Amino acid sequence: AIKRGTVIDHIPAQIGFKLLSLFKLTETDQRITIGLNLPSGEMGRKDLIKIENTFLSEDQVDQLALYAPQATVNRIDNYEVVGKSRPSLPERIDNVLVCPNSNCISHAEPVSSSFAVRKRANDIALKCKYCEKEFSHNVVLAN
Amino acid sequence: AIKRGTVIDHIPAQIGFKLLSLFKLTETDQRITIGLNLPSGEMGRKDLIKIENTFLSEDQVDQLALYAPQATVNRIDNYEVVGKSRPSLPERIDNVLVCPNSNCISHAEPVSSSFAVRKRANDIALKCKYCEKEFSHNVVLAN
Amino acid sequence: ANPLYQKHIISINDLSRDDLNLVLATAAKLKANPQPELLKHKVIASAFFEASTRTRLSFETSMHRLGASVVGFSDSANTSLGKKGETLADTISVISTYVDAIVMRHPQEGAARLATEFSGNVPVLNAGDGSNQHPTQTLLDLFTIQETQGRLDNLHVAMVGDLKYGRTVHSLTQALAKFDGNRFYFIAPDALAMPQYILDMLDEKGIAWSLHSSIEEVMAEVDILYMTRVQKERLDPSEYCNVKAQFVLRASDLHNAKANMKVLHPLPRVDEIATDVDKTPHAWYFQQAGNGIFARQALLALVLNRDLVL
Amino acid sequence: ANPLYQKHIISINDLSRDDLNLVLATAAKLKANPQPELLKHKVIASAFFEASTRTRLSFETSMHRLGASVVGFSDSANTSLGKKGETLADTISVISTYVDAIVMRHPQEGAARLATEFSGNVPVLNAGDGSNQHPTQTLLDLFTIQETQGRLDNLHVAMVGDLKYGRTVHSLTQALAKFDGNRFYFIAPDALAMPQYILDMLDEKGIAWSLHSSIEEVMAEVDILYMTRVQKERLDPSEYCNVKAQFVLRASDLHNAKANMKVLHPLPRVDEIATDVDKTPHAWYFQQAGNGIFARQALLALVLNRDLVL
Amino acid sequence: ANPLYQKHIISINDLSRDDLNLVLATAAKLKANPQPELLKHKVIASAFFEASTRTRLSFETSMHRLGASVVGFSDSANTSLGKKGETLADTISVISTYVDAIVMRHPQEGAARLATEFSGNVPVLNAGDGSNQHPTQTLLDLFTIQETQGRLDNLHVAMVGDLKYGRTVHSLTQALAKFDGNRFYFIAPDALAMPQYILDMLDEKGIAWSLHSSIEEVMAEVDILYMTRVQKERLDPSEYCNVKAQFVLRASDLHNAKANMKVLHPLPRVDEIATDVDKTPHAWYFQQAGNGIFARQALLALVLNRDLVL
Ligand SMILES: [Zn+2]
Ligand SMILES: [Zn+2]
Repeated sequence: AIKRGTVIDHIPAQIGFKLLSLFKLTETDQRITIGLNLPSGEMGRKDLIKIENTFLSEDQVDQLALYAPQATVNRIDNYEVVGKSRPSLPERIDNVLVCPNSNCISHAEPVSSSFAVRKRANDIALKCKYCEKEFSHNVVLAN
Repeated sequence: AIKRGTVIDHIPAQIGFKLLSLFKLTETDQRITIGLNLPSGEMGRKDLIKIENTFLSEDQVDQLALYAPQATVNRIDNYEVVGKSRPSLPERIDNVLVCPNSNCISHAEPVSSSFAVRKRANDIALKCKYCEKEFSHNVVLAN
Repeated sequence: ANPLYQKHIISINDLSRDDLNLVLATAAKLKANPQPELLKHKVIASAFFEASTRTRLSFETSMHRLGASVVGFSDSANTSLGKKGETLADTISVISTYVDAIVMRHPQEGAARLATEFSGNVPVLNAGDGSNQHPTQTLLDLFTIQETQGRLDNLHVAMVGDLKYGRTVHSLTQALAKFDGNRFYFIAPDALAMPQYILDMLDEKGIAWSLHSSIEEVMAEVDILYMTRVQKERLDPSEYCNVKAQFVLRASDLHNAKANMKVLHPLPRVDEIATDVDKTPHAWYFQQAGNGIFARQALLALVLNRDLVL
Repeated sequence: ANPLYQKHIISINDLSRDDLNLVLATAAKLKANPQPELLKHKVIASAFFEASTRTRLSFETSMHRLGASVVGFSDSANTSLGKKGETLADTISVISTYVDAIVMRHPQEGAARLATEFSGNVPVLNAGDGSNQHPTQTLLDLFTIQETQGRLDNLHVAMVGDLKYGRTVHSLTQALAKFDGNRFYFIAPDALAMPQYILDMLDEKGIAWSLHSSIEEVMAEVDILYMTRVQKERLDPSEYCNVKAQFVLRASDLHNAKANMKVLHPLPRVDEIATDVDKTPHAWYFQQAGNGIFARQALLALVLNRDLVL
Repeated sequence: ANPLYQKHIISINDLSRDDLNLVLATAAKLKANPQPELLKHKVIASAFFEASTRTRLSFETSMHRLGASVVGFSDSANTSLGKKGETLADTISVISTYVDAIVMRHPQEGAARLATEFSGNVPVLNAGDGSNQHPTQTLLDLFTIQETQGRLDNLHVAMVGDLKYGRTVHSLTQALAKFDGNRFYFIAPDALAMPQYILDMLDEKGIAWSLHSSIEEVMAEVDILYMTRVQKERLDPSEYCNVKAQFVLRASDLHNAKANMKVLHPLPRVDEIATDVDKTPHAWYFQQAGNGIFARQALLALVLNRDLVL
């Protein structure tokens, strides 16, 4: 609850700090409020972020379906939630992740990473544009 | 405010996130609350951290002296501040940092990092307990 | 302008059934009637950053058969990249200003793909990128399979050996699974099992496959027995138990093979096929190899010549 | 019979302005109108006793474009000279009885010169002799410079990096100083300073040059920023401090460049040019590289064909 | 129980002026009046992970001259840390259940401090840990200055060579700075400058120190000329230029030296001291070395024997 901005609710425990680091969120002059380990009737234990006078992209909001799937992004204007988006999985993710295949060409060369995203039984599959191998998103680390 | 715990007030903007990473503070099931870029009990902009059911030894608080010397730490019990302490320069910093010297015995072996802290002109110097070299606090990265 | 004119050939997964068929057709047409001045005034790069005999020699040979010239290198040891430490991109940023198409094989997965991003309007033909893909092997594999079997659909194909690191079988399984009603048998040590990504693909396409642990289990069901070499030089330390072959095909093992069945092998073989199989009417790997000439001639004609060869 | 017919191309210092101009002219003429059967029935040696990618591949490519054949070797490891210990002279005493011209690069300064003394009526084209000369690089350098700048005279050229061992800049400074009113800026560690012999030459020709210690000092004055790689493999022990680059060009450093200025680099680059320069309108090294084809085609046509190509 | 009984001897920086004097005083007593069996029934570890001649040999000789037994290794090559990659920790943890004291040299800085953390009530004597400290070299140095200038206060002391990686000059400066009004001359290549921490400490104690580019500026007013060796095996790539001795003392250089001044060197020396210095009256490096026996007997006696010597 604030004048205008974004509230990301229902982030899972231990993810909140991550997203802070990830999207260089803390790198503004804006007011940010962060609760870690809040009780949550909804899920179980939850994290929660509020950035004032700041909004999320669309993909940035979907590139969020990876870690915070059942998260809810509220667009807030004049103290009233005027929007309620949800992260849906993108087709792909570029620049941000790193291929777990140590022999992938991506490591050595002047190229941004890139993976294909398809929902699997228990997880999310990531297929690298280059070495064409597929990994669980759990396996894949970030950079 | 919280019932029982510690409250770190008067952290200079942009340090809050640093302290949250460097000391692995969100690595807990305990309920934490954080505000980035706030107007101050004193100054103009200010960061702030509250962590439930958690306390800092006078040494833990001194550790802050290198990143937020003006910070104030309030010990909270029953919603009341029962204690109020301030960071003074410590003798040492154990565990947190890694010695910049690549040939230090501290890397391969099973021991914790450790430096002596002293003020050296307009800067703090760190001398590794092991290799005995000296570095400016600015160069010595965290784990 | 034929569908494949100026296309990179990086990965089977990027090619339609129509495309494969088109290569095979174009192929036999040229084996029927050589066209020896087709790629006259073309200079092609034969850029092998890792060892090859069949793949390279067949390619350069095909280039000549079509009347093109070849510049290249057979290892990276005596390039700027080996001795002076140059990126692949930079390397592909200059050569691509020299030649009309780049045939290249590289030790890392994804290298041919990367080259396309720096190669400009110059096509790249992937001659093998790490343990990933091997489009041109597959093209000949297909050709050989049509040659000896009559069709590319409704076959019982067994693949045996290192299925994890064998780029050969990755490309071939993807290719075959673009045709109707093929069925697979995979015979591999658990450590070199066919990767989950090929399997998931078979499943989505609703294609029958099963694992086995001996050749005999499936012998009598098989139309094509595709043997593979263990990729010693691509292994990880925790896999050195698997260096020696796990399945050795002998002539005695061919007692119950259907009459039509051919034994293939992309080659080279260590011992996964004993030399006493060479003489049987089932051995077809050398014949298979010789088919690399027509597959590759085809591919080159298609990619660098606008209009189909009649 | 054109002035360059049957001439060894060993060293810029042995060539007139008229000569350079003549290569550049002959060049563009063939880029305009290819002449693909010009050197038909010619066999050329591509004799690389040390690693090359651009220099070699461009040369062999050019030979093909003009319709000649190529025999050669890409390192000395598998010759008689490497394994059997043979002199260069003996080596050049036999090959010269085989081919119609010898393109060669060697690790020792003076090697191409030495070859002419044993090569008979066969021309030698120096593709790089130790840290000495690089006539053909210079020819393309020139071409690239005319291409992008309009002239070869009255230019502000900066050369940066290893100036002591860089054969590239030795030949290029000698070439440019045969044209009117060019001015040089040399940016090098003191240990790899441009050698006294190039300087003494500039002075006798009354040519303005000066040392600097940063790129910025001169940035805004420069028409051509010619970056060079540190010749790691040519260093002496007392110079190993200089292995890493001393001047790293970034895109941010191009704030104040005159609009016309191009960044050149004979390549390969280590880090003396960060990859973020590639995208700017000042980067012209890959384009530069591609120009090796027309410079070398030209040179070959000129040396092995009596009468000028129209 | 004297102040050094059972104490770790790791860094000069953790020792008092009285500590040092205690050792020297003891040294004399033992030299004048030996005590062949003062350390009977003791077994000592001589653990040298990096190479050693003087430091290991002198030390083991001390142990025998006092009646103790030695076990160890001169090379971490044949240990279970050398062929089986044991942690230096585990290594100390087991050795310290075998012996009454450990003398160790190690390539990593801080190795000795770390061992104290794993040896329990078994003392550890640093025999050199990478580029950090060399305590027992400082003690024989001190004994040697003492015996040749008759004091440790108010000396003009020059240090030449590699001061950055010189564990020898790190300990000796910290020890001399513990006495009064000693003045220092640091002569060395910029890249191998005496470390900031040593300078800060001198400053803090208000001790006069100054830099110089040659030996002749200071030669007239020096009492101890202390030459060192460029520590090539500890150099960084960017420093490999400095391998060669930059200051070479030779007998003619000693012409206007003081009658009393001695040339010292921890040894070994490369070329930094020409052999013509060897016969001059100023040469004292070999005497220096021989003095190690006394300082090391002394040190060993105090650490291992409860009651002061007589
Ligand atoms: Zn990858
Ligand atoms: Zn350290």
